[PDB]
Amino acid sequence: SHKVTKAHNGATLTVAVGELVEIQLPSNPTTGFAWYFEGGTKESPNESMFTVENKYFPPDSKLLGAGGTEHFHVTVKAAGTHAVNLTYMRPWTGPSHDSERFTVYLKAN
Amino acid sequence: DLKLPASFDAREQWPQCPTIKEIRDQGSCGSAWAFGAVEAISDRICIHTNAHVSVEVSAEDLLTCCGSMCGDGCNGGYPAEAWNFWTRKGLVSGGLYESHVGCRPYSIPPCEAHVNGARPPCTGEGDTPKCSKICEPGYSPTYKQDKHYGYNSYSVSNSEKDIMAEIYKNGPVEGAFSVYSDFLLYKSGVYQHVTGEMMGGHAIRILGWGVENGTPYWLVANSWNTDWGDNGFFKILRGQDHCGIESEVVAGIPRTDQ
Repeated sequence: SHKVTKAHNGATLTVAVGELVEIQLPSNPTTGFAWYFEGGTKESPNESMFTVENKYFPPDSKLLGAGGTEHFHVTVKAAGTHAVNLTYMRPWTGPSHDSERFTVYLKAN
Repeated sequence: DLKLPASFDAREQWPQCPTIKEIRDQGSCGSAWAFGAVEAISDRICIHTNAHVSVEVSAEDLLTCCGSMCGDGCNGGYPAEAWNFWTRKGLVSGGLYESHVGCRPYSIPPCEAHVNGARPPCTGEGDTPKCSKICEPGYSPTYKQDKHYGYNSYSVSNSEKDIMAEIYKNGPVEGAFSVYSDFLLYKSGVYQHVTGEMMGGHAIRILGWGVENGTPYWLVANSWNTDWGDNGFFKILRGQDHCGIESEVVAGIPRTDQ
């Protein structure tokens, strides 16, 4: 588990097949936004390449609209270099070319 | 002598108060706490004056000038405290992004689908703008002269009948409820939480009630633009403090400007 954050956008991590990689990104879904894979899902684009679980961590308080953090737990399933491409968007809107993106590449032998 | 109707829609009871119908967009700022307030305050000023005064009260003013009492600007805030600020310092007018309406129109761009880039983009990370006590160029009344004040502010009890009474007599209120992920993709009918993770508390404007297909509901405006949900509004189950929708209702009566 690596604790990959925005500071690590664009990195290639060397990982073992089976290893869990933990991504944490800032997120504020009370503004309507959250992180999705292409097409507005939190599911892996390709389960045979890697699996993903996700959980959002809200501030536990009455500070309404404070941002929290989304955790994605990615397990690599096969050898190769696998792109994890997330986009920060309102899911009814779609993304645009200005949308904030996060990508990391997971390399397994 | 206290017979509440089965349904009530503030837009119909007060049809010459356009703000009641108006959906705003907070953009990528955690300012719903401020929007719920200024939206219901706008509505109540118009109601209070039988439509002689119809003004869009500035989210920007509240977001930027309230400070500690209200929380942390674009990084979240407190509804009750917003209404207390209106009673103490008042709020100027200000419309939608790039509207040139009022003293201090909202300075943060909307985030509905947009193409070919004739607008600054929506970003996860945004500053709270500064408290500038000056009106936009072209807007005539000075900042101080444009202030609208509250007579009072108060909590409404966690009681369906008390909230209905409050809306029926005095106009739309601000409330708050727990957002779950299934709420994001709401399109129509009565929202009930049935799946998805907790996403935190969210402030909104409650402007009426009714029954749809046998399901009692609250009529609620969101601040995620008109493209979201049912043209910016939604209905949410009423009578069971669903998602806490009945538990944190606040309001206040305006001081007469006319």
